Amino acid sequence: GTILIDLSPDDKEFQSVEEEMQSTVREHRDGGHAGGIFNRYNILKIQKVCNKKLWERYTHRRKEVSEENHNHANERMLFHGSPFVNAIIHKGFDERHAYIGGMFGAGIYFAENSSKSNQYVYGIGGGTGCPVHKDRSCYICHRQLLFCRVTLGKSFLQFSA
Amino acid sequence: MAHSPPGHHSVTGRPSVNGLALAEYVIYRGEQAYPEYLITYQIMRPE
Ligand SMILES: O=c1cc(-c2ccccc2)oc2ccccc12
Ligand SMILES: [Zn+2]
Repeated sequence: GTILIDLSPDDKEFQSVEEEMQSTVREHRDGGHAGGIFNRYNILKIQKVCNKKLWERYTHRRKEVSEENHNHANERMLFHGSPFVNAIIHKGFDERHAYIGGMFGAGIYFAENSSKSNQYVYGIGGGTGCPVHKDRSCYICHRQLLFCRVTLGKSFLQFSA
Repeated sequence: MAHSPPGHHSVTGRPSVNGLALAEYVIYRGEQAYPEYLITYQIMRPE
């Protein structure tokens, strides 16, 4: 049920998504081990993901959270990086996409820093890097991130090193 | 998959050492996220 619509680089929607990608890059405490050494990206394509069933799945739950939190979904746009991006865009997020060993328990993790999500694209800790060169810092191979609408509702605040 | 803390819908990982780190978030229900954009890209070697 999923279709992918390309955005033209001229579409202001392409431009605002690119700007969130680029402007939320940071340096990482691992010196680039997990995700590679870079200060910015070359954006090859941005596609709108359309799936009516998955969208209605999202908005149904959104209204439930909202109704439990004085009509405030507390909705954000956040990045997700995963080896399972293709299963995610076709079948939606579920338990198979959770980070069992995450610092806040076994859930589905999202980042404000694009460069944080980039560290997970080839797996946990960058896995063994790109399929073709086994290079966590590969400058050649094409990577994919998701920029996601996430309902946070009432969020438990965890201060954390 | 775990559960949200009782009375909450998500967890926020507030950065607490690295002053430049932004927040990270966790949801415990797949239906609380919709993947709006698929972005294809390369990281670039710094000059
Ligand atoms: O974008 C993120 C993606 C993942 C991830 C972890 C395990 C399996 C699949 C994806 O982990 C993160 C952890 C922190 C912040 C962002 C992310
Ligand atoms: Zn490669």
